[PDB]
Amino acid sequence: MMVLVSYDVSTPGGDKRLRKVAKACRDLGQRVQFSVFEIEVDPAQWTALRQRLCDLIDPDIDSLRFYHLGAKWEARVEHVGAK
Amino acid sequence: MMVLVSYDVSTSSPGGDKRLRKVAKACRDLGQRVQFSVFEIEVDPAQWTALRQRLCDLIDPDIDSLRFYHLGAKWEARVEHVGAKP
Repeated sequence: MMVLVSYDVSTPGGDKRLRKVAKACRDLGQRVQFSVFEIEVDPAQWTALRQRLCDLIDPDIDSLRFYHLGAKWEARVEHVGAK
Repeated sequence: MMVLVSYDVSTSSPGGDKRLRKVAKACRDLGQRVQFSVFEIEVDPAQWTALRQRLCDLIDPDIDSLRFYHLGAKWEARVEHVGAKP
């Protein structure tokens, strides 16, 4: 399943946390913007990755939002600008 | 319909703060700023067409990007928020 992961990381140690989040996502998705990831995971993998993401961020100052994009999500996404 | 707008604005170039401010202002009446640079827009198709044009015009596509996700209805996306709510 496709889960869109949007990471709003604070601007102290934030750069490291974004690096760690990107690394944790590397095998299971694509980093489509600086802090946005299109994650393709089955439910068990998502349980695992989600836990890691929760542990890697600082929930006091960062946030994560997760969106289930559904099937045929590729026809429902438009990119404008730099890649 | 819900459209999720993700704005990746350059930090290495000047005016990014202003461009993000203008994008947020354009999204203010039809949506919610759910993260620093992410907006949930609740729009009919004509409103979306109009807003999309403004957002495209407001960014610098050489150094910024926008991604627009058509979510259908918000409930279909089973959205979860973890962490801070500034």
